[PDB]
Amino acid sequence: INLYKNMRETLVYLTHLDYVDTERIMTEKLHNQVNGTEWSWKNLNTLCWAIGSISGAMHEEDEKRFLVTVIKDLLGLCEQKRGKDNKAIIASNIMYIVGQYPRFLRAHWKFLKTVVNKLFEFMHETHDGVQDMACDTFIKIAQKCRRHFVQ
Amino acid sequence: INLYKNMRETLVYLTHLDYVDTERIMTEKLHNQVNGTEWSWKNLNTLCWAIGSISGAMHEEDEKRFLVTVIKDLLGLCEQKRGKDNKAIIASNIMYIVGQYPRFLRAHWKFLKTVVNKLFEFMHETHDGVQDMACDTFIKIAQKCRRHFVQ
Amino acid sequence: QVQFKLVLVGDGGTGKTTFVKRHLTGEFEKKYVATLGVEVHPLVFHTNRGPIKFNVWDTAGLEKFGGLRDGYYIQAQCAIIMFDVTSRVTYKNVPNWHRDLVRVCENIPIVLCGNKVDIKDRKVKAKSIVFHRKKNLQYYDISAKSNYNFEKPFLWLARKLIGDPNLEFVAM
Amino acid sequence: LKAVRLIKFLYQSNPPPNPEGTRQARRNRRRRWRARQRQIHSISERIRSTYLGRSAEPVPLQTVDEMTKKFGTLTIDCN
Amino acid sequence: DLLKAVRLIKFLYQSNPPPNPEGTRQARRNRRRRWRERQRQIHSISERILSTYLGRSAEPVPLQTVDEMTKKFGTLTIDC
RNA sequence: AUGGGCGCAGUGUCAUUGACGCUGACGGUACAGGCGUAU
Repeated sequence: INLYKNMRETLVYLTHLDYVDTERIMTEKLHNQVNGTEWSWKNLNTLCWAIGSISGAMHEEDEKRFLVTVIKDLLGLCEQKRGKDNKAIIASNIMYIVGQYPRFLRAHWKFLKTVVNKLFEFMHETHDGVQDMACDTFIKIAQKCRRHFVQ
Repeated sequence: INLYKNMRETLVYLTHLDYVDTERIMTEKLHNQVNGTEWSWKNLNTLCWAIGSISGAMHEEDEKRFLVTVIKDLLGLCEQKRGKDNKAIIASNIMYIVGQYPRFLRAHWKFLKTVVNKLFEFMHETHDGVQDMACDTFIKIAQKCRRHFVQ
Repeated sequence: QVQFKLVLVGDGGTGKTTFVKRHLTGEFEKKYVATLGVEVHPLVFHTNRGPIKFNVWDTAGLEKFGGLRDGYYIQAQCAIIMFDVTSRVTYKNVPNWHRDLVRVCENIPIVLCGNKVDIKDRKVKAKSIVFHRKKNLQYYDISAKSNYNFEKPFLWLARKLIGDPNLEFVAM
Repeated sequence: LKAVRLIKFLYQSNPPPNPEGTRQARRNRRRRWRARQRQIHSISERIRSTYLGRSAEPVPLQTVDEMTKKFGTLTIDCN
Repeated sequence: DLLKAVRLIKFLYQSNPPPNPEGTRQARRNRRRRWRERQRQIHSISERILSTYLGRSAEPVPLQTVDEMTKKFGTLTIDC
């Protein structure tokens, strides 16, 4: 955890220096995943962890746009892949990423409602890890958006 | 020559599809040269040929800014090195590049005068190939900017 | 010693004779004395790995002077097809030469050479030169006059024969 | 920064059409100059209005909802 | 204090929905030149807004054509 | 918003260093501006 925190601090500083290059880099590796050149569960998980790590390092609009692009690409990938294993991996990654960026969720009620509905849909899933992922993301989202849930 | 023209056409179409990515890829490979990761006469020559290939393919403002960045980094690299061979290679490549970009030259009289004076300095050089390259770049610049020499 | 049977195909004295002479003497012939039948010439190179000998059979390219014709190809160890980029007809004739060569030599390296590219008037554009693609021939733009790519075909053939991909010719 | 200064700088940078030359030349220059003046006036009025002018809701009107509806549309259908 | 200028610039970028590229290569040449004049105007507005209070940081941008020249000179090969 | 025929800059087709345009980071840094006109 100390390793991750140090890496997050370093990468956040670098993003403050040049956020555009970093955003291009995540986008490029995301495309490498979409095209299947760099396809592997470990690589996707690492990329999504990195993307989540830098929440708050960008201005609101830039983070909004980057999230929109990333999510659209991720959903395209989920439609692209065959096999429940990879689809669940991608869904879990998406949930983790969105959890790491609660500001966007607070700014967009409809997306939040849709996300929580999809999470409840997942909760009925029997496949390994889906339910635990959904519960973890649910508690994170609750902690970070209670106001929006009860307001 | 047909190979080069085909590559040039492909890259120009790609640039017209999204030129920011091409610009930054050029900048990244230039930095790779600067930091010594990809240092080799062959690699720098290929990079500079490619940079010339898209001459005039971009809008003048963006082309101007990108060329300024490239030239400044190349001058820094020249300052970095010792050895006649490497400096001559860098100078030859820079002069080829500037020759490929007549529009910027016509937009800046002082730059033209500086290039031609440095060409005159080179012409007295004895090291192999410097004079030939200087003369070739000079004829290219003449062909492309004759109007600003006599006015 | 370490010699290979090479067969050169194309229009007679349309570059084959000129090419052989240019590699032999270094002079660039101007006259066009159409080759009669075939002329066998030793042609020696020196690589990083020693001497190499080509038994170049510069064959006649004119039917009237073909003579034995395909009989020359028997036991050939490499083949250089030629054509003049300034005349499309000598290019359309390329598939016929390739057919005859493969028919006699089923599995031999083949170099498609465009001669006298130096002459400014180029008719067979580089775009349309494609037969080697499907046939898997190794292509070269050459010119026995200015020696553009003057050595590339022979170097490629030597590499393919000896098997050394990085083998390089040496002056002596 | 003040509107007066911006407007004066805008109107200063556009040279008036040259009265010299033929009638048709001057009149074509006048037409092009008047079109570009209408463009300048539109830009100046847009600046005059405010410094943001637009909300970001057009984006969800184009992408965020066009992504969320299909996010709901996602279906396992097995595999 | 500063975020507002950034939002203003991003809007002015977004407020020019280029032109629609239709017509012959000369009418399209003219549209290219009109859009280029529009880009010129946008850059001028951005640079002037920078001069308002940010100029103290980005003033050298046009002037880099003299510093780049001092760098183009002094290419002395005093040694190897 | 419109693009005329040539200032020639890359060239696709054939009889391919000749002809029609497109196209050329072109001869062009040119030229054309409804049929008074306040759209």
